[PDB]
Amino acid sequence: ARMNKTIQNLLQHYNISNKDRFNGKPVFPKEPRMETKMLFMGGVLETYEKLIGQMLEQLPNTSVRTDLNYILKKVQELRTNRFKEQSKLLQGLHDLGDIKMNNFIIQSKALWELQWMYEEASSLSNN
Amino acid sequence: HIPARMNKTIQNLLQHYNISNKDRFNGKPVFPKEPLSGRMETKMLFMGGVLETYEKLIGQMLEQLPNSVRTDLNYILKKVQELRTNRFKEQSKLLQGLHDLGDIKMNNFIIQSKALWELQWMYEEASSLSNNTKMQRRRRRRR
Repeated sequence: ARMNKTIQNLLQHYNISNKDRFNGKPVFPKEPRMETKMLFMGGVLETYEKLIGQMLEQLPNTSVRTDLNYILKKVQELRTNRFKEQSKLLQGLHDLGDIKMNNFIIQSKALWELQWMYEEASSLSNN
Repeated sequence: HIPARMNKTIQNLLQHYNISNKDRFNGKPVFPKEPLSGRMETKMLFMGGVLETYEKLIGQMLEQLPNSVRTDLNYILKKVQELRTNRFKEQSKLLQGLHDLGDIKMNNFIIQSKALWELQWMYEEASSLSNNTKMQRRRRRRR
């Protein structure tokens, strides 16, 4: 309930018009098995950590801050206590997005790893 | 266990894509095998991610070509696309969600307010979900 009261306050500061609200992309995709929903929401809490950290950074000089640190703490607590497995997987998934596509050595290393990787992928299906 | 043609085609490719055994086995593989433990859901998801990564890769390997390497690449691209599509539809869907969350413009003010407009709903949903007495019972197992 401090949560919800702190959020309404922040909304006073992070005020946008309806024209901006509805025009453009919706921020999130739609919530999609239980393990599937947990992981997605682990994605979501992680996003909020990231998001609120930029908000703090964008505050002047560097109560609003007091408010932001509260929701940051709360989001962090939930992720740390109840989303540990999901977070280890999400990191794996982010790590794949960092591989250097243009690098010749990596291309050739990946190429060599393809055989095992395609064996494994194939067998996971006809199980 | 894989097609002969896949194996053979990969070997032919490794001729053009030639590197020292030192640089190849420097203790840093491209793709970890570590996330192929735990549940079937986790393995399928991670594997779906690897197949998506390879499709990107092979793409670039085709761009960085000038002017039978090209057909060997195109063949290897096709077999990966086909496996993804035919066995990893559910996983690709989720992954597109996760990739999308990853891409959000977090330093933009409009985005911050829209995201903030959903925090309560999203926190509540996160919390509610994260004890259904199978998720709570599963989290107890690993302690």
